[PDB]
Amino acid sequence: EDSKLSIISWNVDGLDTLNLADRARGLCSYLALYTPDVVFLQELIPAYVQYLKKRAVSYLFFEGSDDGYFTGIMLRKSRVKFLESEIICFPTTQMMRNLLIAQVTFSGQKLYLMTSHLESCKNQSQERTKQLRVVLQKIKEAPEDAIVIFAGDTNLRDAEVANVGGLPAGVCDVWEQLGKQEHCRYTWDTKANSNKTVPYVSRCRFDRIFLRSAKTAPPVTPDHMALIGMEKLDCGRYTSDHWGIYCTFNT
Amino acid sequence: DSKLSIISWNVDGLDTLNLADRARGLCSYLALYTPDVVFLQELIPAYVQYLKKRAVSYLFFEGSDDGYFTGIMLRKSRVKFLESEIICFPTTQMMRNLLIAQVTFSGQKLYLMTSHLESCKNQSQERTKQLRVVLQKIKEAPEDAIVIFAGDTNLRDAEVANVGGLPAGVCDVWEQLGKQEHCRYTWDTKANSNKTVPYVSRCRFDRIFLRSAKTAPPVTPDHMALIGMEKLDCGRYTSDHWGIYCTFNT
DNA sequence: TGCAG
Ligand SMILES: [Mg+2]
Repeated sequence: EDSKLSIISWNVDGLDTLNLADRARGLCSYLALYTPDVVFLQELIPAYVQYLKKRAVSYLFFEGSDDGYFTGIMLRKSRVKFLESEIICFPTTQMMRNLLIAQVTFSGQKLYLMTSHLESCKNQSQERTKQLRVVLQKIKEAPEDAIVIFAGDTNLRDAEVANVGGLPAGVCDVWEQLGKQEHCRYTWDTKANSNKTVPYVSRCRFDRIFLRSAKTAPPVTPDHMALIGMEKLDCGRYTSDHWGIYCTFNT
Repeated sequence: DSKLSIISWNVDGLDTLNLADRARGLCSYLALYTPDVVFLQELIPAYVQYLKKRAVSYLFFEGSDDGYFTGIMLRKSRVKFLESEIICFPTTQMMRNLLIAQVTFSGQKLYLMTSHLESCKNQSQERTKQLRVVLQKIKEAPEDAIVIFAGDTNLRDAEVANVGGLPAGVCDVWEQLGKQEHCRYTWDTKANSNKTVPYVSRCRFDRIFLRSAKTAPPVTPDHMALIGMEKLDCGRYTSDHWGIYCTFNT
């Protein structure tokens, strides 16, 4: 339906150079299939984002850096009006992580769109938790008339959100709100996804979407979510070692 | 014993306190473990001078001729040498490089490699550029060789994930052996008092990467232990690092 | 040549 917002969030694994060009074409095929209004990307590198800017011309692009690897937000120009953007630094990151924000108008409503790729690996629980607190604070404090959508690769694992006292009042995790469905829970699954070779099997819900409605208007609900990218491409590999999330909202 | 054995150890040659007593310590380990290959980091000329005098069962290759540098020792009775080379790391600020010795071990070609990757927490950028060079050389090594890289990589787990992980066919031996808790940390300021610091840091800097030969059945690691975790007569440890002893099913 | 849980 028309006023329904659609998004894709995906860590595209730009740090994996193997078949990277073919995999960027694969990403583009999913974007053409799903025509999302907003795309939140992690682990872009300059060659990858240059390619997307050549192909996905119906989108406006914002990046979290100009070199190394970084996040991106793409906004569908026919659907989403860009207002302003900013980058918030993570003071103690060892991995150049940060918080990229874009404020936009959509369906007569202000949206505050955010993405990050939180500090990586089990052993970085402490720094990752520090960054999570910064993200949740920015969600809470965002302009009262805006719907806030954070979507990114949080690297979060069991009990790390519980250990900060859970999500604050007014903020939900979309996968939780849609019923905690096993069918679309794990976004990183090394048994199912053969892109990285690993000594031990694991399944984690690293990619997450957090939603806050406007404080001054009726709340909106998520509609549906699905994991995407579970097809192999012509080159015999998946688009990424992560599955993407496609999600719609009742805006 | 058909099993190949190695020791890898950063000897901390930049710490000159009790250096002769500590080299004697290392030699005691070599006499006990009689490894087929020793991969050493942070040798200095005084140190390697001592080792060459004592460890007469070994053929020595050194990664430089002054300052501090790496070395590979080959047990002459077990390993036949073929050729060696040094790959330069163009943007190192610490004279780091990749030292490679190709050898045969009862007829099976081994491609032996060591490096001391750029030091310090804040050098992740140059360290990971060097790691990429290492992993590329392991991937491209001759199909008929078993590859063993062992060195002081100064790596943090995320730095490896952040280059895309280890390439297919390449494993980290400690991971492959089950991520065992008591042979995990190789630089541990709580357990090792040679460095006087007021904080606790426990790091897995010393690592071994293994690739099989296509021309032979796959190689698995057999057993690993951390060594050097006892004080010498002088009241210091052999190094601020623990050494790694490891065997392979070859 | 500054952890992990
Ligand atoms: Mg040192």
